[PDB]
Amino acid sequence: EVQLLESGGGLVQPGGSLRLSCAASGFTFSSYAMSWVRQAPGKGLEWVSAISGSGGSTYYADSVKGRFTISRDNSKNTLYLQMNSLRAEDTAVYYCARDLIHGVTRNWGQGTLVTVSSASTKGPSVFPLAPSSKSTSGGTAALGCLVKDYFPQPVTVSWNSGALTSGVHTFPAVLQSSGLYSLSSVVTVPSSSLGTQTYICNVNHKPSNTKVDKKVEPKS
Amino acid sequence: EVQLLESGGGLVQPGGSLRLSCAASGFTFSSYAMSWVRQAPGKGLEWVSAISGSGGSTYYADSVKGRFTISRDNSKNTLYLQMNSLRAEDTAVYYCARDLIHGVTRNWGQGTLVTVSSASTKGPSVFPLAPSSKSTSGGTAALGCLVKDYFPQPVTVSWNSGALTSGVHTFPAVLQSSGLYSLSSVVTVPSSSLGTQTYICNVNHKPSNTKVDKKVEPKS
Amino acid sequence: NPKRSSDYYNRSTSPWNLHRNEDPERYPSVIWEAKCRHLGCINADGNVDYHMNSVPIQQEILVLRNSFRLEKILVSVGCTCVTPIVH
Amino acid sequence: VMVNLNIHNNPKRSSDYYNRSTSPWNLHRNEDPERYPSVIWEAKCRHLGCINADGNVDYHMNSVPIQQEILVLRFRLEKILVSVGCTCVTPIVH
Amino acid sequence: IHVTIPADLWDWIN
Amino acid sequence: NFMLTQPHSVSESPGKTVTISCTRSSGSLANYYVQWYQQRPGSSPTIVIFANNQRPSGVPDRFSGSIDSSSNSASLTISGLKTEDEADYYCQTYDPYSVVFGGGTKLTVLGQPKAAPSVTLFPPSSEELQANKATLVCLISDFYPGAVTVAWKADSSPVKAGVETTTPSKQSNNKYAASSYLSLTPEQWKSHRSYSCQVTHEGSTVEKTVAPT
Amino acid sequence: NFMLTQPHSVSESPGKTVTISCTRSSGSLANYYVQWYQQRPGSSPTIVIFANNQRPSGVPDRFSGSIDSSSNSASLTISGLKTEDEADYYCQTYDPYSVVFGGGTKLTVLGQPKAAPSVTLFPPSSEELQANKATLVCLISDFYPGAVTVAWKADSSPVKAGVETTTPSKQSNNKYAASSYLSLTPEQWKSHRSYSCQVTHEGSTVEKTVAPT
Ligand SMILES: CNC(=O)[C@H]1Cc2ccc(cc2)NC(=O)[C@@H](NC(=O)c2ccnn2C)Cc2cc(ccc2Cl)-c2cccc(c2)CCC(=O)N1
Repeated sequence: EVQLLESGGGLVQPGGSLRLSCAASGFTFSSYAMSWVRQAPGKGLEWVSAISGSGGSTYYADSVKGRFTISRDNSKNTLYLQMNSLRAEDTAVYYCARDLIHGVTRNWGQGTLVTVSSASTKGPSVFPLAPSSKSTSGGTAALGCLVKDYFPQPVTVSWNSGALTSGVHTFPAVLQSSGLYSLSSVVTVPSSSLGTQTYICNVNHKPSNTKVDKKVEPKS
Repeated sequence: EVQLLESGGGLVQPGGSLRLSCAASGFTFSSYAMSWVRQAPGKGLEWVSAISGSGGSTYYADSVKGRFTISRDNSKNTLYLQMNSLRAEDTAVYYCARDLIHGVTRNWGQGTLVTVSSASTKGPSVFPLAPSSKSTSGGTAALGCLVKDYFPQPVTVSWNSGALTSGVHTFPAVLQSSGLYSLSSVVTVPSSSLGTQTYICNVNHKPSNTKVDKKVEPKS
Repeated sequence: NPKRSSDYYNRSTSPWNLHRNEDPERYPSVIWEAKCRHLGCINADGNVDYHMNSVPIQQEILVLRNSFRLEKILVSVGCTCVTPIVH
Repeated sequence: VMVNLNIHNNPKRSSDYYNRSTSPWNLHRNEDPERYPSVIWEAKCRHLGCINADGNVDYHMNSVPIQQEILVLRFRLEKILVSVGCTCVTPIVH
Repeated sequence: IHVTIPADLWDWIN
Repeated sequence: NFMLTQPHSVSESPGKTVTISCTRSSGSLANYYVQWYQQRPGSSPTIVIFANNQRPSGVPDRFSGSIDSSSNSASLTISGLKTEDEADYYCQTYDPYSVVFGGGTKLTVLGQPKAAPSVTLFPPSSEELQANKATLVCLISDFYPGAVTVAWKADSSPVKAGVETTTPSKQSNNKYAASSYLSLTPEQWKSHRSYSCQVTHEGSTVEKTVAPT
Repeated sequence: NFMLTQPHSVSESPGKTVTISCTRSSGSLANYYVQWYQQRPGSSPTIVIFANNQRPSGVPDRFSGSIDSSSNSASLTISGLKTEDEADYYCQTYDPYSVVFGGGTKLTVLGQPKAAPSVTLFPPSSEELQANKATLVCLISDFYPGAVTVAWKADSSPVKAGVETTTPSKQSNNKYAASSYLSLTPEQWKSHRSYSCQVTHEGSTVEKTVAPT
């Protein structure tokens, strides 16, 4: 199965540099042309750059000429994108893509978010959203975690180290006027499990190298 | 300039074997498919065999399957046709041909004559055809040489070692019921040159290594 | 094995198969050689087209054969598509 | 170990597929005095597309180099990748 | 042990 | 360079046939393959069509691609339209030097049932109060269509200061979610009898209330 | 396997356009390239057309090739027909295994001037008579058209036994030549008063006579 895994995203100051990587597997990497495509939040797809299978030919969008360099290491099955002189307009999710021929993309990676801003990194403050009689719906009860005031995106949330997936609802983040993000994640669980089962939300904020495991319990 | 030079043709008895060669020059031999095509006297062209540039693929006419083998030596720029179990019906001029792709011939060699017959090589007897009052009119005399009973073809005739070309007529050979060939060569000369100019016909039958220089003079 | 390094053998208009040529008295013992799958080339409609030919691309390579000798050998690396009309 | 050795006695001239291919190529000389062989001829595809039936560069297909891993002498035996020629690839496999 | 090598290779060594 | 023009939005009812066009500004469309991608909310794009009309395994037979050289446009046609076909669609092509995506088309499947929101309201946690902050969290989900009104009350009085509400976002089931946050000082939280989050959707309201201690 | 059918012969007048067709019996003609060759007497074939319609350098613009898929045939067209275009023409094509030539077409250019033959008759040489053999040699040259009748007489009696006559063939000057040989025993030669060779061309007969001693 074709797999494309991007890394290297995060916060960069305007005029700064960043190198993205894409690790490929499940295909003969050296015989495929590869591409980078980006997407700013709520906007369309924008082609960035392309490279031949051998790496002998490279192509760039006019918006990134001179500033970005695409390269590949065929012995490591890795595609790279070196970005210099970054500006706020470069803020986007960057996707790695496999091309059957120049311009015909067949597979996309999961993307890596690049934020270009002069605002500083801020790790989240995680608060428990405790279940109570007012969050109960008979046989089911809602509990959650409030992931407050972080920058940049993204944060990921799991419950009980991924052993709990049913009934999980992680809401999209709010962008506050301060430029910080906040989000909430709620899980619906059996009411009879409260004060019997431990519930922990696992919050990961890779941009601040911070991980928080917050225990959520009924208040008494 | 493309050059294809066939060799190896000659007289063979039925059941016999013969190997033809074709020496190529003026092109990158190993990158061309090659073929052999034959033509019996006064008949049409008949494809015999073909071989890919590498020599990895060979093709044969149904008439020659299991008896002939096409091969090539790319280091010597030579094409071969090994002909076993020959029969009378294989008698023909064999041409070497260069193909741009399988079945598209672009160049032909000069051909080599293959004669398959139970008849043996026979050198001709050469007789003078003396000028006389019956071979003379309007100031001209006809004189010649009769090249009788030779096998196989061909024979060549010149006059005065090639110094006499004007008025020369060498006729195509007759194929007799005995299976032997005969031909004549005649020259028309000024009647006043008789008994003043020497006239000699030079006959060569390479297949039997026969060279005859016959003096032709008026009879008295 | 070239199948694990490149899949052009399957994606080419002049596709090829890879055949193992074994020789214990030669180093390397195993040499993978390309053999064109078709006489023609695969056209725009997916059919074998005989207006063109699949041909092997051969490379002269040195090989080793108490006594040893360095010998020049010809090996097919892959196939290309040739036509009788040059533009 | 005791090696008791004994001394014994351009692709354009050998093959013209480079010019007749639907994915034609040029041959470039790669020179290195500190490497044996000193000169290595490498194929470089002439076009991104392939030459179609009408004689035009067609971008529905791509010319791609066929590379072979070869050992070279520099002493140290090193593995090097060389382009031998080009082939035509398409995004539709039949 | 004997190794038959061409003239072009020996010249390059020495 | 060149551009690809797509309609900003296309709409149709279930079981009907929809066509999304993609017009190339310069260069002959028929000289270069056209691809089509589907993009669901918060997901990577996936291939629907490649090389003008090739459908990969896993893509329903209902999706098909075609080209029109006369109009210099390509089209994506979806027959037997399903509610699960709602997503953004992008066309893509190239020239010898560049690769270009169209602006994308939002596909709406009409006639979908109205759905009331599920609302959950959480008061400030003890931990946040101890850190001299207070956030009320109003979580709204599974509503259809996307428009929603969120109002906050301190006792019975409307509150606008300190409120941050997300624009509704499309869920995997075609319904929408939103969240609203009310920031207070612990003093403001403790001085009122209650606070409420009032959610209005299609003329119906659900009000949740929380009280200190 | 398959066959290619061509007309055995075509005659046309100078300056006109001539068409030589080549019909393929089985397999689609349009799937394989068609070549055309010209063959002059005693010469190797030369290519006139390759790959259906490609004309090599040195081949006049008057020659052109075409294919007709509906009739499964190929054609060679010669415009502004010249006497130098007289030759045999062969079409050729192939399939994935075989290569096939048509039977060939003899092209005749009409309107060429009639030419009467020169006839020369030689009696047996002294050398041949001494070797107990006798051949009378009747040589016929520079005639046009090629049709010629040769008859032999011993005194006034027609003779058919011992006669061998060539089929006429073109000379370097584009006129025809032929020869006829009458084999006799020296006894048959010496017992008759004379022998004659009678040559008929275009309704006129020439007779040459020889006598022993
Ligand atoms: C799938 N692959 C395979 O089947 C074979 C295919 C092959 C076989 C042989 C070569 C290369 C490729 N040989 C050369 O490159 C020679 N050099 C040249 O010919 C040369 C240098 C510069 N220009 N040329 C033309 C040096 C040499 C090398 C080795 C043995 C002896 C010698 Cl004399 C050797 C040993 C171990 C491993 C390998 C090669 C590589 C992997 C393999 O098995 N690969």
